[PDB]
Amino acid sequence: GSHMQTSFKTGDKAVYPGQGVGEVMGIEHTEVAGQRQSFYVLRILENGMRIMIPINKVGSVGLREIISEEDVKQVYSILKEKDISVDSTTWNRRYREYMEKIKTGSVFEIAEVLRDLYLLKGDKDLSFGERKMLDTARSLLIKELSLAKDCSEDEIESDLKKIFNLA
Repeated sequence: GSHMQTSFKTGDKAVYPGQGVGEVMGIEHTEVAGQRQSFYVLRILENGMRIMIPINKVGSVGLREIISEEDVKQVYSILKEKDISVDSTTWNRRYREYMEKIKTGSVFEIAEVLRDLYLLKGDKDLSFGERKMLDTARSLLIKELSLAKDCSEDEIESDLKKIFNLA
C-alpha cells in the first residue's frame, strides 16, 4: 500500500482536560450523519473504554501528554524520606500549604501532600479530616504516577507501602 495515516498512531500517551486516563491506539474513521471524519482511538487504561477525540475540533492539539517516567522516579525520591513526619501542632498550619497543592494537583506537590498525611497516621487508614485531604490527593497520585503503573490502581496505591513504609 501507500496512504494509511492521519496524525499520530500508537506510540504516545495523550491527556485532555477532562479524563487523561488513556493511551493512543491509532486513528478510527467514523461517519457523522454521512460525513467522513477522523478521531484518535484513545484506549482508556482505567477499564478499557474507547474515546474518539476529534483530530480537527481539538484545533492545534487539544490532547496534551502528562509527565513521563522521569518525573515518576524523582517524585518517589521526594516521599522516600520517612523523616518528613510533621508534628500534630504544626499539622493544622501544614493543612493550609497542602490545601493549595490540591488545587494545582501538581505531581511533585500532591505526592508530597498525601505523604505528609500518610506519615502523620503511620498507616493508610487516616483519620476523618486527614482522609478528606488524602482522598483528593490519592486520586491525583495514581493519575500522574500512572506512567510507571500502566496497570490497575493497586500498582501506585501499593507503591506507597515501599515509600511511607506501610507494608
